[PDB]
Amino acid sequence: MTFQIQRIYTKDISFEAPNAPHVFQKDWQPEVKLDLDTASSQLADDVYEVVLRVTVTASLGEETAFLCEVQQGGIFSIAGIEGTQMAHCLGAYCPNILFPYARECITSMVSRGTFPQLNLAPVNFDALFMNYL
Amino acid sequence: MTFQIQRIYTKDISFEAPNAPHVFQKDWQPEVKLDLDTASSQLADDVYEVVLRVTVTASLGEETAFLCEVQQGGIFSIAGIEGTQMAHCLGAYCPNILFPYARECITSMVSRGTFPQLNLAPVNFDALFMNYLQ
Amino acid sequence: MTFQIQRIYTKDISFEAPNAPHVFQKDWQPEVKLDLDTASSQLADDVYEVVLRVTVTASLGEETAFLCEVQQGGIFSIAGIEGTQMAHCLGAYCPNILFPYARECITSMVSRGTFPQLNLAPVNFDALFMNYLQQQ
Amino acid sequence: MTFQIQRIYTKDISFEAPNAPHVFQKDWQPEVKLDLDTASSQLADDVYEVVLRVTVTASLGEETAFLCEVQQGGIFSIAGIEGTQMAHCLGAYCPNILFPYARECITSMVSRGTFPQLNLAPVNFDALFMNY
Repeated sequence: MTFQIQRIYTKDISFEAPNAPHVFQKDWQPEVKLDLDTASSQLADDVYEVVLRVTVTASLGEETAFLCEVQQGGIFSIAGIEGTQMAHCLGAYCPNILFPYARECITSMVSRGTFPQLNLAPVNFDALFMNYL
Repeated sequence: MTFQIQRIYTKDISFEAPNAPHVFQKDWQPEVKLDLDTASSQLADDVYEVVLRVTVTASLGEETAFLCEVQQGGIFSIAGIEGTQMAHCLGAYCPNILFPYARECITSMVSRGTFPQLNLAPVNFDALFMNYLQ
Repeated sequence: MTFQIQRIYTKDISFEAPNAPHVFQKDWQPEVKLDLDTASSQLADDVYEVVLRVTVTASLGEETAFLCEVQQGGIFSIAGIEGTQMAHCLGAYCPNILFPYARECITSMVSRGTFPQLNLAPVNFDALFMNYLQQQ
Repeated sequence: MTFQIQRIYTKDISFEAPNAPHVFQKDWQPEVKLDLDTASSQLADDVYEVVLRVTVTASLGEETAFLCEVQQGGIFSIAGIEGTQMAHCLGAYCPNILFPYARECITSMVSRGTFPQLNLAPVNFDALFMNY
């Protein structure tokens, strides 16, 4: 086969601390909720675009601490592979490459908002793909 | 008198690259529009919040390259002054303290989008305050 | 068998652009040389640390553009595996898990250096290990 | 004065956590030491490079938790001022512009090393300039 990463970029970034000023009085580890989405598309022949969307909802007590979302995209060149092997390349292999980027983006945004450190636990995309089927 | 930065933080951040995949093919001939907005607030006696909103729009003709908005806030302990003095501090001095941080947040977002570097030009807040002041 | 990632962290990060800013006068794609190095060590029973060292040497023309090095470590819980299989999980499986984070780290520092984007190409550690074995 | 930011970039970044593994299970009571240094130089007519070096040391006694250093550069077009005015622009105004990027850079490195959040307090480059 043939695989080549052509570009990696953030298509969309969002961070919100609606109750920010006053919710700071609540100093502790906020309950976090993570959500993932992966969608691809063919930009040209053997040139695809995979997008990884990661949403993190956090709350302190009974109120929102912050909401953060990121859509991390990448352009890849895939050849030789096809059928199921391809579905797995774009649905698990590429998102796995992009996860570190989205993860860091979220960590950076959370840090900018002056909230407690937030490190997304590693995700097994291979396992997640096995549930998509 | 007493000035004290108690906290610097981004209340909101938004970056959008609608035609992301393809807009990278277009030649880099952007029109960058900048919009600034300021708002203060008393949170407690002598404790004020100042929020600087910086909005950046970049277009390649009629096709938007990316939109960046950032609400850079800060909590300040101010005391000993009032009237126009305090008004100047919250409308010019404080936002001037916040701009450098909003600048870096925007550069970082733009760089994450994988667009050419963008470093906002300094802003004369003392001049914008005067225009309003009279 | 049991396998859980307990932590991912950077033990050492290094970025250097010795010829900056004059070297920025060369606005084209840098040639990139990549070097990998791995290692591990047991911390307890069924607990191991694996460290992946990625070194990137880039140059524009006949002069250095930048040097970037990263030591990406991780602590893993591994049980139910032994002998040759454990050595491969440590010298290949784990390094392969750490590479994604090392790439993102390198991309980020290269971007902070304001050089063209660098996204390291995937690496087949299985091949790199088998080649390592037939050399001892 | 004719001021214009031409480019901002890190010339050097270094992060080290020698006893990384073990140090993670130690009682978090570090002695954070910060050190700021600033230098400048002319590149061409009215074009200057300003470099802000930030050094952070985190120790639990003699047990170093991590050492982080960043050299944050910036190329600036400056014309119209000179003497004390130009001197202040290079030693405080420009560094003030670079501090957010050096601060963020340190924050990220420390976060990447999975150590507790480290947010450098604001710096009054105008006050430091007075001393000099």
